[PDB]
This record gives sequence, structure tokens and C-alpha cells, in this order.
Amino acid sequence: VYQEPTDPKFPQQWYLSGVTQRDLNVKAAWAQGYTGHGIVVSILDDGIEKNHPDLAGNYDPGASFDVNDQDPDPQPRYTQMNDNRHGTRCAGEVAAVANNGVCGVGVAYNARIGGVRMLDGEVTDAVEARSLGLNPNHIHIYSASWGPEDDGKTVDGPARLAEEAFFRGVSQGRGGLGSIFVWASGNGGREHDSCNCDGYTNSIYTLSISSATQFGNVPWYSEACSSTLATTYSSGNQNEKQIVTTDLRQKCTESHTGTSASAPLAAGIIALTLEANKNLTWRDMQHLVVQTSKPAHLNANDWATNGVGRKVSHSYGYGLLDAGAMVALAQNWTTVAPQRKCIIDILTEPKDIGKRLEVRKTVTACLGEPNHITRLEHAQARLTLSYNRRGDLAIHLVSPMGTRSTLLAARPHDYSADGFNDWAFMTTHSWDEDPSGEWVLEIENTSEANNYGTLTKFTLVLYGTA
Ligand SMILES: [Ca+2]
Ligand SMILES: [Ca+2]
Ligand SMILES: [Ca+2]
Ligand code: NA
Repeated sequence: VYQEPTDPKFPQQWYLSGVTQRDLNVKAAWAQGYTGHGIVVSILDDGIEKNHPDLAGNYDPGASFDVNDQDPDPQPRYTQMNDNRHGTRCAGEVAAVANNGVCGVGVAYNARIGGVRMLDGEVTDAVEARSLGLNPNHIHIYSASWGPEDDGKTVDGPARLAEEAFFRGVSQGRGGLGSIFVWASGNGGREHDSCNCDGYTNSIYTLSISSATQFGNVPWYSEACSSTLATTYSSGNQNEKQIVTTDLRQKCTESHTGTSASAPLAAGIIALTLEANKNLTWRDMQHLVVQTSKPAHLNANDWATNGVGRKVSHSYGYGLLDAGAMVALAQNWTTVAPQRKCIIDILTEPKDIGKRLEVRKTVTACLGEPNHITRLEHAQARLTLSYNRRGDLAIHLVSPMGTRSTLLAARPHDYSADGFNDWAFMTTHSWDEDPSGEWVLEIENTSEANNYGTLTKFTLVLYGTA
């Protein structure tokens, strides 16, 4: 009985609905009756053209603000180069108006969309914190297609205020259910960047989203890491189609590309999911993604089955998001038990790294204590170490059930001699596994050079339930 969008460009939105069965299965969600009605999504970016013919109808002033110029109007700053068209393109992916004879449609075409202009100026910690913490009780989902530089040699993340904003968000946002933070995993593929060296994507508070090309391949810009949760389609080579969305100056574009286009699609699917079940917490949402994401159709050389039988890849997380499955599972979902946190400091003495270091430790996962965990969610390996050439290192973490998470792959451009200072490498690959047993940390020098350094701290942090 459901009638799909009549928008002129909808047929070109191959990733939403297609006969080729290689899409995000969004029409199946719309058919079940979910279009994002009642949900509020905010695009933290370079502004939003609120008067765009395909956005005005869903624009929400309450989900918007201009942090760069300190005013409530997020209108982009126009320039000959159209530098500030990025936020508008991301906004259209999430909630472009449907059946209005203009461009295409958003994943959640009935959702309310707002924008925070915060990238067009000095992006300070305060600027970030005010954006992430904007109207936490009105906005449900925050989408961010930006982050630290992808030169493949930086290690950076949120400063204190932004961290506090994230924490306040998941704790108090949405009436205590927790703000949903969707993050683009990065465009550093050509520089061999790792998204675990990015504190925003690496955070347990954000759903880090990677990309897949139309033909199901790992895009050139893609960054691999264990913190990524799932994937949505984006651009690839010139024989592959790209993302169709709203563009600056009230135009329509069929060339929105890179990691930037994936997070918004995920944000849209999550909006449909919240409509299906408004009581889902920030953790419930991550559980739904893990359970419903599909690897099939995605090519990668590292697909591996984890301890609970799910396929995972460092390029895709658990695979492609499936909107129909997301909204279906959401309706019947029982809120997960309170989050427990088990801290296990592993080292009893510093360890020389040399050419290779292996640290084994059998843990009980806080057995007999209030934070005993039998069903893992995120896991962090907080490492502090010195090394002469950081990029030559490759670090792996093996769970008791045999799941190998590569916390850090070699980064050829990273010649830093600063090592890691209590950096929290995170992995989503052992989700739902029993964490008790022997964990193994492996640090190896991937180069032939005679490198040297010392691992002075290894703290294993487990999050989960019993
Ligand atoms: Ca303004
Ligand atoms: Ca439209
Ligand atoms: Ca990066
Ligand atoms: Na994350």
C-alpha cells in the first residue's frame, strides 16, 4: 500500500532503494511506516541553507545555532568558491523534503532538521562543546562529518569541554536516554590514516560510520580501525554513482562524496529507528546497529568471525546498515541493563618493545563484584608508551574468544617520537563476547629499522552487562 517518493532525483538515489538489492533498505523502513516524524536531527558543520527549497519544509530553528558568529541563524556564508556548501549537503541526506518535485529525498524525510554553524571560523574546544551540547533535550541526534586532520600522522581528539559535552549528552540528553552522536570515520585512506588515532570516532559515545562504494568496495579515502561500528554507501571511482542531495544556492547535486556522505545517511536511519521506538537509549542504538548490520555484498580482505559468530571488518565494522531491519528490531527491543565498567591494569612493570612485544593476562572481568561483565560492549586498551618512530608500530588485541582487533595499523607518514600517552584504543569487534579469560596485546615493529621504546602502561577497560 505504501507509495514511494515522486521527487525527480529519487530514482538516482540508488543507496536508498534499488532493484540491485545493494542498498540501505530504506524503502522497507518507510513501508513499515517510519519516516522520522517527531525526531530532531542537527548537522554540526559549516552551516545550513535553511531556505533551501528541499530543506525549508523540515527546517527546525530549535535544532540550530551559529556558534561561529554567536547568533541563532546558521545560514552559510556565501563565497565564490562555495566553501560552505558542506553542511547543506549533509542536511539533505538526512531530511530533504519528499514528494515536492525538488531534487531527491532524505532518509528521514519527515524528521525535523537543524544545523549548527561551527566549522566556519576558529574551531575551539568551546565551539565544539557548545555545538555538541546544543539543546540536548530537544535534539535527538547529532551528525558530525568533520574531525582531526587526516594526514596520517596526527593523534588528536576532543579537549575537555567537548569531552564533558559528550558525557553530559549520553548521560542527560534526551531526557536521560542519551544524545545520539553519529561520526564520519575519516578521509585519510590515501595517507594510511587510522581512525583509532581520532578521539571522536574512537569514543564509545559516538557511532563511527565508514563508507562502501556502489560496487561494494573499500573506497580510496577509507580509514580502517577497530572502533568503527558500521557502514553506509558513499562515493567510489568514476564508474560508480555518488550521493544525491541539496546543494548551496538552492541547487541539487549528484556529487556529494567521501566519508562526509556516510554519517548523515546513518543519522537518517537512526532517526527512523527512534521513531519506531522513542525509548531506545544511546547504548540500545549501538546494540541495534551491531545486530542488524549486513556484511554480505561488501568486499574486504579482513572479514573475520568474532566470538559470537558475527562477521567484522576494520574497514566496515559490522557491515552495511539495514534500515528495514533496524526499525523492525527496534519495535520489539527490551532496554539493555545498566552499563558496567570493569577496569583492569595489566602491567606490573615496564616492558621493552624492541621488534615485538606480547603481553598476556587472564582476567576475571570483575567476577564477584558489582561491575562483573559477562556480555561485553566496547573495550578500550589504554596504552602509554614511548617509541622512536610511532608509525612503524602495529598493535593488536586478542580477546579470550579469539577475536583479533587491530588497535593500530602501521602509519608510514607518522614519524613522531612522542609515542602514546594514555591513549584509549577502542574496539567494537568483541561486542557480546564473554570477556573473562586470557587477553593478548601484541605490539610489533613493522619496519626493518632498529626501533626502540617502552610500554609503561596497559589498562584494559571493559564496558558491558551481566
Ligand atoms: Ca549567523
Ligand atoms: Ca525533495
Ligand atoms: Ca583520520
Ligand atoms: Na565511536
